[PDB]
Amino acid sequence: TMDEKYVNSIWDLLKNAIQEIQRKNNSGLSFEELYRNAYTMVLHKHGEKLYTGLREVVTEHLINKVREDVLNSLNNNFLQTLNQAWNDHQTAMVMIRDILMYMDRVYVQQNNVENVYNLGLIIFRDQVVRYGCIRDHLRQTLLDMIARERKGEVVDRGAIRNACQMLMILGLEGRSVYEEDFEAPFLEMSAEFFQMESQKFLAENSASVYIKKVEARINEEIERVMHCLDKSTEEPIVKVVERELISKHMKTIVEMENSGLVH
Amino acid sequence: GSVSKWVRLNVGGTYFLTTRQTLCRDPKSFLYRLCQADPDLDSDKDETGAYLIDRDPTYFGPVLNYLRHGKLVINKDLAEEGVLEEAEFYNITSLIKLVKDKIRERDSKTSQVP
Amino acid sequence: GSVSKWVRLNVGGTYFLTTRQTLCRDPKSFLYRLCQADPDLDSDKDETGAYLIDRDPTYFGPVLNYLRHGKLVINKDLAEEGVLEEAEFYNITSLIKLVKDKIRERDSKTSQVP
Amino acid sequence: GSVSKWVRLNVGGTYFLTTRQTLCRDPKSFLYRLCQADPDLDSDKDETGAYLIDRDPTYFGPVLNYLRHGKLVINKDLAEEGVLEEAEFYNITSLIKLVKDKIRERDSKTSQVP
Repeated sequence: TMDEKYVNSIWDLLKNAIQEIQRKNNSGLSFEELYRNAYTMVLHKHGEKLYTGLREVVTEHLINKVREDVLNSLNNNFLQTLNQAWNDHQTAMVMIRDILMYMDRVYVQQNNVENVYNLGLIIFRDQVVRYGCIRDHLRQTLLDMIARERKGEVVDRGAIRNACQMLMILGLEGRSVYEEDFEAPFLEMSAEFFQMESQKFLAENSASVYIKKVEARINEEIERVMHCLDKSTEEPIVKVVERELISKHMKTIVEMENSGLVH
Repeated sequence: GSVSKWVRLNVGGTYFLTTRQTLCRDPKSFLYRLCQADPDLDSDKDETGAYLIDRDPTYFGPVLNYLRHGKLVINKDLAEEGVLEEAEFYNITSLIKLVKDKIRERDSKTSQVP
Repeated sequence: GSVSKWVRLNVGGTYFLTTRQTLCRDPKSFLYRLCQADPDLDSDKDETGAYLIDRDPTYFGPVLNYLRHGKLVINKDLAEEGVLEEAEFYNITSLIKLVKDKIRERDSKTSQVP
Repeated sequence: GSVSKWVRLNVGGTYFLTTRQTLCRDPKSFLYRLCQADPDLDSDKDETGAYLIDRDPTYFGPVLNYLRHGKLVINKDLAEEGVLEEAEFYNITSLIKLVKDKIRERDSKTSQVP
């Protein structure tokens, strides 16, 4: 048996390439060269070495560069920045997937580690997205925009939606990452909003107008779910909507002042 | 359309001509990535426009024809063990499978006990 | 020039010059359609007018040779099945029968042990 | 360009195109010495800039294949002894380390009385 420093020489070029893609100047880099390089790495029984080196080389950029802008954008076009980061990160990681395809086949399926694109999004998930200050500031920022939208403010629904899609794909095959960070906080937040409004309009008009608003609100919120949130959120919000506006106020609606199902 | 449907693979110095849809039998294939107009291909090009590929030009025959008519064409002299490791590089997963059996198939008669 | 009785195919990169009557030996063959001067043809390499046919040149030999003298001439290094697939694409029925006999003879002998 | 990752070998009559990295697998290899940009070497066809290496092109395939994918692929016709000595020329100590075993394996299996 024997070992060579030669492994590093290709590794550096493979590493050197990955940075340049992330630098957004592909001119000069060639796919044909890189795939064979990656092929050589996995072929010489260095999959684990190649697999680790991947994890680092992407990770450093996200924490050293990507996170820094997101922190710098906390109070200047934040949503625009975080989306932009994940758009570019998507661009880079497909290349990473395309350059590592062989490793994506032999080592991944043999050793049961997560595949290249799973790692690409996961590190973007653990290290920038779900990072505390960004994570909470992200959640708060979106919730700030939605409520103001509920307050008649013209708002870039697409910006919110895009982030919602961003989170959805970040969850891999499950909704959880979307549920943990946005949905569950959203649903319960709306319950307080729904709860407050319900008693507000009960003191402003009778059953029929109260019903008219409730049905319109039911349609209104669902429409926002269609055009501003993920479409998978609909049923969750409806159960909350029904429980707060209707289920909590059943006996009242039957017996409104000089009105109600009795009248 | 500023684009063509026929590509020139300069594999191993040899010029193989083939049409885009021919290479897309396995989208997870190395070639399928070559088949696109992605932002990571322009470098690998010849003065003619042929894509410069750096693997064996002779064992490539079975690989490319399989992408044409989904069957292995092993010129009798070639060694089954040789295309396999050319198949592996191109990432034709299904093709990798049937050659391996062919390798196993050969031993049925060659590794036999009379 | 009024017309060229010589026509210059391109079969997977390798130019195969030939004459119409060679290509018109079988009424139902792929190559026969190329001979038509009707407007339905757009694979001319206009630098010379060579029609492009994206398939393996190596097995185009027996197809073109049979298309001139009606016997399955082979270079041994070429694959037995590969010529079956190759002609199958071009739709020379009489030939693909012959090869199917050639394979039958090849394996049948190969399939016997005293 | 000042450099090109593709090296063009004229190995005794048959051209071979391969990547610098593939030749540089182990620097002791005489092939590696060719790749360097140092001023010692000057033998190449002037028009095309391909290194003139005066050795059997046929047997070079197995040598280059090992330097491309780290295995011994030899077509059934090519003599194992031919690549062996061919390999000895390029000084890829690992390849020669392999060939003798297959050589020995080939002979031991054949002459083996039950």
